[PDB]
Amino acid sequence: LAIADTYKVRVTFGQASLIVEELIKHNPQSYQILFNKFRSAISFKPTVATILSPDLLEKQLEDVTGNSLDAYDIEASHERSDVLRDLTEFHLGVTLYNAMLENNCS
Amino acid sequence: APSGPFYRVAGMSYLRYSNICADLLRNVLKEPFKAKAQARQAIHFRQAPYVDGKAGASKVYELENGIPKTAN
Amino acid sequence: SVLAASKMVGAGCATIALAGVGAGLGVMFGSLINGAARNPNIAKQLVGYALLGFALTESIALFSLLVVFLILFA
Amino acid sequence: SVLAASKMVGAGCATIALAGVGAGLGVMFGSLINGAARNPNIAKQLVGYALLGFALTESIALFSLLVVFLILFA
Amino acid sequence: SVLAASKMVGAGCATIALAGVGAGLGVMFGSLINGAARNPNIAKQLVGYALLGFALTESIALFSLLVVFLILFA
Amino acid sequence: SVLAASKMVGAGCATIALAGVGAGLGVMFGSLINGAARNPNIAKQLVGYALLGFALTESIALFSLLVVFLILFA
Amino acid sequence: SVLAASKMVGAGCATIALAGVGAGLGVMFGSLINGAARNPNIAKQLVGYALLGFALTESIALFSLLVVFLILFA
Amino acid sequence: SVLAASKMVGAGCATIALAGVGAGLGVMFGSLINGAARNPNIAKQLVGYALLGFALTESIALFSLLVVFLILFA
Amino acid sequence: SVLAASKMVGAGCATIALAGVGAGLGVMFGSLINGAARNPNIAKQLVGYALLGFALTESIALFSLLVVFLILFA
Amino acid sequence: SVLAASKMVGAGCATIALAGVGAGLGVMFGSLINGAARNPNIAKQLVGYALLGFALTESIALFSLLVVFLILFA
Amino acid sequence: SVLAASKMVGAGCATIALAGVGAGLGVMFGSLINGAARNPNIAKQLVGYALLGFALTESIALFSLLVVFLILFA
Amino acid sequence: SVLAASKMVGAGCATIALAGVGAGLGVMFGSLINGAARNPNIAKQLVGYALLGFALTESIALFSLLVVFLILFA
Repeated sequence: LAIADTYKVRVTFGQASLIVEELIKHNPQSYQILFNKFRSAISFKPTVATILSPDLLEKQLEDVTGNSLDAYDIEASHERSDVLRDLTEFHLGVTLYNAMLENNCS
Repeated sequence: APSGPFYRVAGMSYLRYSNICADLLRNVLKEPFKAKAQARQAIHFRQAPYVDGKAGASKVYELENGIPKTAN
Repeated sequence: SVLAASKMVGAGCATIALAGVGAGLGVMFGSLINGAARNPNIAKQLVGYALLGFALTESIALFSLLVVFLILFA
Repeated sequence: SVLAASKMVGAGCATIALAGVGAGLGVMFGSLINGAARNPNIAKQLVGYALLGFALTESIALFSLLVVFLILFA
Repeated sequence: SVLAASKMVGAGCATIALAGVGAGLGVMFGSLINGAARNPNIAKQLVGYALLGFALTESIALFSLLVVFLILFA
Repeated sequence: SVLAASKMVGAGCATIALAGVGAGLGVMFGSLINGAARNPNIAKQLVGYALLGFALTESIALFSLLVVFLILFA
Repeated sequence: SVLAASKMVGAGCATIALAGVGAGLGVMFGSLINGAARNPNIAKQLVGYALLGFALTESIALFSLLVVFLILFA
Repeated sequence: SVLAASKMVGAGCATIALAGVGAGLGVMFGSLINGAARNPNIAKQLVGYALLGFALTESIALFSLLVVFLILFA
Repeated sequence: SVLAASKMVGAGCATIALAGVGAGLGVMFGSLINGAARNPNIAKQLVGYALLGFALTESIALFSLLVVFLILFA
Repeated sequence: SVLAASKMVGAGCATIALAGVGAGLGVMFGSLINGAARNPNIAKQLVGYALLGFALTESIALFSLLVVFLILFA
Repeated sequence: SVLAASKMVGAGCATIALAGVGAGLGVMFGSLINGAARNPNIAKQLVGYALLGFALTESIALFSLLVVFLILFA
Repeated sequence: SVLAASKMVGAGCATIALAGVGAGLGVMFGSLINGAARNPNIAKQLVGYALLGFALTESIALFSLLVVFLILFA
């Protein structure tokens, strides 16, 4: 897949959401985002930012002597695997929106 | 088929649902502020599937009033 | 005439077991309407759980009405 | 005397099984409202679930009242 | 008047079935105050199902008051 | 006069119907508190829905106080 | 003096109606603590609906005590 | 024979245990419907847990009817 | 000595109203534990709501013990 | 033998203890289904709690059938 | 000796109210398990609320048990 | 033997207290399976609150058989 002409007018969150959704057409266990983080006007350190898929792999890495996610009391309408699905897609849409804003001014 | 909330059982993602609720909230501001929030409403990019390493079709996005509310 | 009179008052005091079997069946049929609000795409499979669970909740009510007909008519 | 007196007592204790059917109907019809406030698009489809349970819980509001005539008139 | 003495003690004892229909519409009306506060979109629609729930949970009340207004006067 | 002696037992066992209606109230008045802790923008509109519930649930508390006053002097 | 004996067993069965308001008052005071822990900024407002809920559940607790004193001393 | 008249008024109150057994029985198949709507994948393993708890909650319902027979037929 | 007999039977039924306050006190004292587990920094106010509710739920428990003494020793 | 007839009329009403035991047992098995529906991996551990509580809630049923075998056979 | 026959049946039905205390005290000890499963960092504080509540509802388990010893020995 | 005959109908009335204390045990041992599924790191410390509550709600059950040791054998 090739996304281009992103930075033509401006980069929005709704634009980064549709780029996120097509990464959810494929159904991986993880995502890797490679972008240049704008530390200063000189240094642009390339960042690896990663997002795990919710009940496929995100819940499995949290099973450290039980689970690290059970401290949180889920106030969703449905159960925890559906709130983690909405939360990973919201994590993917902001990590991608920040990626193409950090990289646009880098 | 699916299990989840009312957007998830209709074939709509969370990002498509929660941008729609951000789409409709931008419209009901004051025009001093609605024209400011109009700037972040526009979606302009193009995606292209790349099947062979060389080619594919392409799909341009030009929506200025927000995310596609229609079924994609 | 005590054996014909006590078998009436023992029969009405036997069929009070149709209170809790109605309280339980009203929870389970209300939990069916709640279970469709969670997941409507599975909805007519849980009606297979309710009516199976209704017939097994009625395993009480015909066991208690057994007592009602046995002392009216042992 | 006591036979025709105990049929007025055993008929009173017989129909207090309706307390569970009126409480079972309360937690069910209220669960219709809790189920239709959450998933409101199938709100017409949920009263097709509630009245099915209402007729199948009423059975016990009939089956106790079939005992209340088998106490009075039997 | 042992026949006349018993037709009030069974008449009063039957009215405890109206207790459970009192905790029925109490949890049923409490499910609209929860239901309409969850979404006051259908706050007008949900009163239609509580008042549908009201009259059909009273269906138990005039059936319990069927025999109360029967064994007192028949 | 065992009639006027059974008049006291039948009316006393009648008003156990006031137990269940008062239990339904606190669930209805608890979700009045709970419904307005979760939507305080309609916090006084739900008090209308609660007293709409309170106007109909004491119908049981005046359907049951009639039968108490139908035993005592009637 | 079987009548003066009769009012004691009637009035003790009359004040089993304080059981349901005693369980109704605990749920109503329970959803206050569940309502004040969820939204503590309106916590001292929710007592303004809870005390309206206390006085309207003990409205029935006096209606049972209307009958308790109507049997014992009248 | 008051020896047999106490056998039928005793075995009547012996089966009010089936009120509460049917009350937990609806509550158990109420959470089977609800719990299968949370996790539809494990929903048939929950059927293995529903009938697990059904047999063990009925085990005391088959402890009750033997005592109904240890009154009448013993 | 049959008046002095029913004063100790009518005092027995009179204190089953304490079953309801024992159910209501445990709900509220359970509602503070779930309430103070949400946000325990308002907990010293919620025990001010608990022992306001323990005060008023035990008040009808002492309305019933007042009636227990009025059948026993009055 | 009023005493031998009293070994039936007491032992029948002694076995209303299995009502609340069954109504509790359907809750704790009902929470096994929801407890397995939340966490489907440790469902084989939670049945080591739902059978642990069964043997500890039959502790009271082995105290009630301790009593019905101290009336009928002692 | 009908007065001593009146005290065994009176204090026996007087101690039915331990059932509602036993049902309430298990809700509060159920919220202790559930409330300490949310945040265990106040779990040894929360057992200070459970054992405070255990004392104040077993207050009522001795309030009724006072009457059982007030009947049988006075 | 009319004194000792009432000692068995009163012992059956005392045994109904073991119903509701089994309901409080099924509620509490229900809350263990809900709680230990929520946070299974505390899966055995929540047994430490369950058996602490099971031993302090069988404080009520051992009080109930204390009366059954007091009216049967005294």
